[PDB]
Amino acid sequence: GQIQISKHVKDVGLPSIHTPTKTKLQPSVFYDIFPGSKEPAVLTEKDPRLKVDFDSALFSKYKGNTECSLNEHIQVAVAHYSAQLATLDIDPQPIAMEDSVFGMDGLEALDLNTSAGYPYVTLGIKKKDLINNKTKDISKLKLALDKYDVDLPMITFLKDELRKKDKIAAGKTRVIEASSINDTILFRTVYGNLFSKFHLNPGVVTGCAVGCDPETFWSKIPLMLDGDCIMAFDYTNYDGSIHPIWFKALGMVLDNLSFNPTLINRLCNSKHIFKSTYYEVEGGVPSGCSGTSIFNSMINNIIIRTLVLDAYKHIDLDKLKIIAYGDDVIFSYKYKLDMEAIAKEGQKYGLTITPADKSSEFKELDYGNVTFLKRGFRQDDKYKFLIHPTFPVEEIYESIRWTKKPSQMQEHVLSLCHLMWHNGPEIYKDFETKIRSVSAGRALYIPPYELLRHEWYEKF
RNA sequence: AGGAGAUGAAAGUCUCCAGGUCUCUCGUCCGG
RNA sequence: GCCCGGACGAGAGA
Repeated sequence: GQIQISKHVKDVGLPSIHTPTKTKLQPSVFYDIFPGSKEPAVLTEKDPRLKVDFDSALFSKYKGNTECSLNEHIQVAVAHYSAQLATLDIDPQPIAMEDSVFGMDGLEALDLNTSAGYPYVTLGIKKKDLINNKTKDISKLKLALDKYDVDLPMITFLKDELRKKDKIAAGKTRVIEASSINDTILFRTVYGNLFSKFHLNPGVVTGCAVGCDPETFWSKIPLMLDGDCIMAFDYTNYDGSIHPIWFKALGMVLDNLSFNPTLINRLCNSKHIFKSTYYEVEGGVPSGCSGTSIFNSMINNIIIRTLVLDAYKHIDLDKLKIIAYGDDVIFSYKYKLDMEAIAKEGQKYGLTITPADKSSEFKELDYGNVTFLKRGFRQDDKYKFLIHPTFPVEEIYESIRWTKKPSQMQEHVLSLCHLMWHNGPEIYKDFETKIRSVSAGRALYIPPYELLRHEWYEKF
């Protein structure tokens, strides 16, 4: 995250971009029944709740880059992770346009419901206008691709979500980086085969959790991290604190898999437009690009290997087991390591690592206090080899208070019941009861705790 | 400001639209 | 009924 250049769009022959300002979120019929502090993020400087300058708060996350270079440990990390991935036997060959657009085994189709990016967003062109899902006609898309070529600027948008109260006045809204459909397709065509293999193989070989079902995967994890010390921690602004050298690393891994290692320099050194400002950034993974999840994850796997090599002199990398989902990571070693000491080593690279789940200091962890993807671990009372993914009840209460689709609070409630019941019968009982304390809740179908339970057992 | 539409003979007026890459899960529907 | 395939929505997570 180093801003290199910053210009007015007109002085580069670029349009301004309409940036949305209204939230889709609104209070649900349960707004008053459950406790919660969260509210929609700030989307404009004219938000009354805002107690600071919005732009200065938005772009404050771009600091600079620490002075570091590659080194032998990073090169060892690359060598080791590269060796792992090769065992998967990934085809480095490109994929056909048809697969880039409509998907293939382990690659979803393009999202026809989201923006097409620059320049279509300034010309009233939607993805659906370029792609006819029902006839698979892509004549219009082919025409656009030729017309505007590639490496178009990503467009900065504000993410419309609930945030904690303390992110509202502070104006700490998360930003999104919109990839042009031209570029998404391009990255898919080159890297599709890699993305797919990752999607189809969550676990300790990909070093990646993307593509897992927590309800069934949670029982595999203690088998995959067979180790003695199990550990986890937190990144302060992971994506923007990625130094260009991790990108050189990622490239080296890609190269060892016989993929193209240069396209990703469009992520390291990226073009963006925010409203009427054109800018370019050196460093940081532009969350919103093609492959954010995979590339962020692959990178984490290098970092963690490097950090451990830095902190400990005689390590067995084969017994350092890692699973990552972007910035989120859980890992193990065969003996006990000092999380505190490892986190320290990230500092010289520009990484800020903190005790997992907002502790004040680093404490030991086991499958009792550790979490991944917001979920905890706890064994079934009947089958001790089956592990529940626990979910924070506070977040369930915050979630139910808001809705983006009033006419389907039923679907909403069902999604939460499937999260909640893993926490146990009596909390689930209480949840049901609170729901039915009002008329709207009693109108709703709610799955019985035992129905949920047995359905869970049948998946094993 | 751009796009789409409504209105008007026109001049004009009016209304709507815009928000990433993904994973899993649930609901509904059509299928083999 | 199970398995998979599509479509339309939603919720959570990164």
